[PDB]
Amino acid sequence: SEPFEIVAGALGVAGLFNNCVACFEYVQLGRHFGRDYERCQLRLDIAKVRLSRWGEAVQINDDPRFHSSAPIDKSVQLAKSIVEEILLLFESAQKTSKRYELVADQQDLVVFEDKDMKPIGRALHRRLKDLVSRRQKQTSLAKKTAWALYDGKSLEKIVDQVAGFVDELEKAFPIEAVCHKLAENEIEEVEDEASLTILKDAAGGIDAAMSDAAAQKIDAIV
Amino acid sequence: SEPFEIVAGALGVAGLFNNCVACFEYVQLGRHFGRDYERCQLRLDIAKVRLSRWGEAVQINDDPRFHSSAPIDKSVQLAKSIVEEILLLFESAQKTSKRYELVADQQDLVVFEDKDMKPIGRALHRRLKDLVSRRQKQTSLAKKTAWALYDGKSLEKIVDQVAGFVDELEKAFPIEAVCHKLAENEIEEVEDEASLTILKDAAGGIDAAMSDAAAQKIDAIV
Ligand SMILES: [Cl-]
Ligand SMILES: [Cl-]
Ligand SMILES: [Cl-]
Ligand SMILES: [Cl-]
Repeated sequence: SEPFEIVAGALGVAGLFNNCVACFEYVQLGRHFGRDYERCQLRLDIAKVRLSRWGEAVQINDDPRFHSSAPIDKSVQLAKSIVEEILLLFESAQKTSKRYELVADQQDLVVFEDKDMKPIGRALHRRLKDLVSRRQKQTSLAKKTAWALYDGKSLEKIVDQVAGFVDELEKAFPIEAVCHKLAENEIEEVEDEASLTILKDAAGGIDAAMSDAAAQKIDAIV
Repeated sequence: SEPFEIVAGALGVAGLFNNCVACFEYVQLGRHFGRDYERCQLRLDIAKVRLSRWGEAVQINDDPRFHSSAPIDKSVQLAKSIVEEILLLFESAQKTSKRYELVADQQDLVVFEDKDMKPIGRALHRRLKDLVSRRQKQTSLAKKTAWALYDGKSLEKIVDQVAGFVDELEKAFPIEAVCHKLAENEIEEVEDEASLTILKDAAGGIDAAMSDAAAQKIDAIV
């Protein structure tokens, strides 16, 4: 119910955006994900990075238009609506999850911890988390509470909708080139093909810029 | 907008539900729908009927569990969550519609009126509206404001999710037999094959009870 409270407040785009990004931190994945755990965790991580990349490109913390409750500029009004919609998406996912916990038995309520990931997925996950931590202006934000995604549909919906919403966000601002360069910089630290191939597969359908940067880099060996 | 403010209140399942049903009333469809206008309108109508049928079956206005702000029975808690989620869905739809109006040309913003409907579609639409109007508790609710669906995906989202949520609603309550008898009563005034054919097509995928009730009628005269 926290995302709902945030949307009910008087934040500008920047405050709403920073709450969107922080929403990703304490989502857990149910044991149901099985062997798809790593890719699904990374698709969540990628959706987050995508959001962080836009904020960076648009200089969210330095553009005064993003700091008012009532923006005038159409692009910024669009951005505000989109970022509110992302929060509503997390709110609704938390509701679905709550309905599941109400009816399920203890066996179906087991979740993965970060240590459960394969070593390569684990390492990409750390790299993707740290990358947005650098970008994210430091937390005034109150801590959020942990909750779990228990089925694939729920995760797909977040990851797919966030990605579409960032597409809309990028469309509204003159940041086409900046975002592609940023995607290139994000990936300069991963050298081995194994990690690049896992990244490109998880980025499929949700981050064309990361997918292109990874596909181009795998040729710097093959 | 309004749906968010409704969810932010202190209503019980009954108040929230009645607001869900009232949300359908002032949805407009943009001229984009073309030949598909009639069917898409009826699919919205059917999702509304679907919702009203559950309320009638469960005696939404008479069962006092549906009046508490903090219900105790798990099934009623489930119902409250779903009904809140339907309101959130309408609120996102309105946000998407506002983003469209902010950027669209004047010609892109023309909407159908009910009188633009072809005769058999028109008649079926009056019928479905009349049916839920007499089911619905006399409105003390404040009047909501008109807004438009400008593309098919926005409409499909509402129709598919509401149908899916009424499924979850029906599972939470011992009302299997009741909803079937109710679906039969809805269709026994419409007699012509041409109307039942168009009705059944529109009900496909979203209301199986109505689909069968229309199927037994067309088979009775063929
Ligand atoms: Cl702010
Ligand atoms: Cl502004
Ligand atoms: Cl879930
Ligand atoms: Cl109530």
